[PDB]
Amino acid sequence: EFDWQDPLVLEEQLTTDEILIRDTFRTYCQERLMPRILLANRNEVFHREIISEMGELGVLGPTIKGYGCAGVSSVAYGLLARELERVDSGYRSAMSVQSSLVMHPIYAYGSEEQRQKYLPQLAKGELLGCFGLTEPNSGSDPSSMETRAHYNSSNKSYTLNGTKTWITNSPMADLFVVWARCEDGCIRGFLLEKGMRGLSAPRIQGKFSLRASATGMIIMDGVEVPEENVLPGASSLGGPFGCLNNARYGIAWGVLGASEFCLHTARQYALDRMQFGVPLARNQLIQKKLADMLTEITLGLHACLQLGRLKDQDKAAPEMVSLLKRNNCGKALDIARQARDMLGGNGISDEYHVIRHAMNLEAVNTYEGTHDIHALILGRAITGIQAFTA
Ligand SMILES: CC(C)(COP(=O)(O)OP(=O)(O)OC[C@H]1O[C@@H](n2cnc3c(N)ncnc32)[C@H](O)[C@@H]1OP(=O)(O)O)[C@@H](O)C(=O)NCCC(=O)NCCSC(=O)CSCC(=O)O
Ligand SMILES: Cc1cc2nc3c(=O)[nH]c(=O)nc-3n(C[C@H](O)[C@H](O)[C@H](O)COP(=O)(O)OP(=O)(O)OC[C@H]3O[C@@H](n4cnc5c(N)ncnc54)[C@H](O)[C@@H]3O)c2cc1C
Repeated sequence: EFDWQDPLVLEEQLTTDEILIRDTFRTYCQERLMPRILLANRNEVFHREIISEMGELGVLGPTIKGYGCAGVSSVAYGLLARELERVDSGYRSAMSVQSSLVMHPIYAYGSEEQRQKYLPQLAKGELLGCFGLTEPNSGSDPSSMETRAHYNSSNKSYTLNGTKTWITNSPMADLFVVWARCEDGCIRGFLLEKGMRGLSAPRIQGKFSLRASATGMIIMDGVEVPEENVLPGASSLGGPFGCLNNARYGIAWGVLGASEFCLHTARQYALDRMQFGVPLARNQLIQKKLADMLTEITLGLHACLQLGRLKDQDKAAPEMVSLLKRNNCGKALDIARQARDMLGGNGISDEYHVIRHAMNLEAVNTYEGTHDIHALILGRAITGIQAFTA
């Protein structure tokens, strides 16, 4: 008995579909992504095909019913992310934006005209989208964003002016989901397309985290958005925050895939590498580290499963997601760091991958709410007292 690869038997907790969905995607991730990550990460190269590839597999926007989507469970969504991050966080990051930050909002806040126009193409990966909320001056405080949208009564359009930075996929994006403060204090979502005059999405350089992922800006020089490109179901931060909750859930699951890759690598290395006439795995210090990695991964996995089930029941709450995203991200960051240390000198070579995961999880622990921000959200939901500001 006892399989360190699933010590608490999560396998018998998944339906046959979820399992088939996972292993199918896993064969792809290992066949089509794993062999390209080394150089993709080393030379910051994100192959656009990837999206097309994932789209035609139906892993894009999988919980959406109809519109060309898979219409699967939240758990299945988690399993998918996990398999992707097991390869690289960048990839998963591109897949999470597409699914939870582009399609979801279109589907839930958009009109039927937009749902029809965009959903099918995204689901197929024929349209790479991006989510623009963050601005050079607005990170943890999206309510201070400066991008403004001016309503033009004559043609019922909006003229957006602002700058979104640190936007995943913006550089090679076709569709843009920008959030801007309107002249009445409310904030609505605006669908922008590549080509619109006044719209540039330059790529950010010098990244030492999520390098295989294209990141850039969304500079809007008085871009005019038609009446039909405004998101009908928007009003204040609630809109992007609802999409965030979906994305954070995918991340909570994703980082577990990363932690697992590092455990496996460190464990295997601990077995093959010989020092002092024995494998490193014979040493107590080495064994305790393996014990901690497996311990946390396990705690996170089963917690994520329970959140999957609650999500599909619609009993899932926002602060639940904060708790796991925050937990899993920090815990995964440490696991990657330990594995790096456990491989000694070789650990600092991207050819041993652990370093790539340690660098990647640095960013993941920051976006979608920093570790401390999720501390304050949880803290506020516990005490009933706000402590973000003074
Ligand atoms: C929430 C906040 C901004 C705190 O600000 P606050 O003003 O005090 O928040 P708050 O007190 O919440 O007041 C503001 C408004 O937000 C509402 N709200 C909160 N959670 C919601 C949810 N789940 N669904 C719908 N609405 C929600 C809230 O009730 C109110 O709206 P309304 O009722 O309509 O009046 C902060 O805790 C936070 O979330 N900071 C994080 C910044 C952030 O959102 N970063 C993510 C950007 S995207 C990204 O990083 C993608 S990375 C790519 C990848 O996947 O790899
Ligand atoms: C690779 C990558 C991809 C990204 N992709 C996207 C994307 O597609 N879309 C998007 O909208 N955003 C995206 N982001 C941005 C990310 O969501 C934000 O960076 C993050 O939410 C806030 O960080 P910031 O850079 O503004 O830092 P800041 O908000 O300036 O925060 C900095 C530090 O201060 C702390 N802090 C902040 N406020 C408080 C407070 N009140 N009390 C106590 N401590 C506080 C935090 O712990 C954090 O460590 C991306 C970022 C990276 C690194």
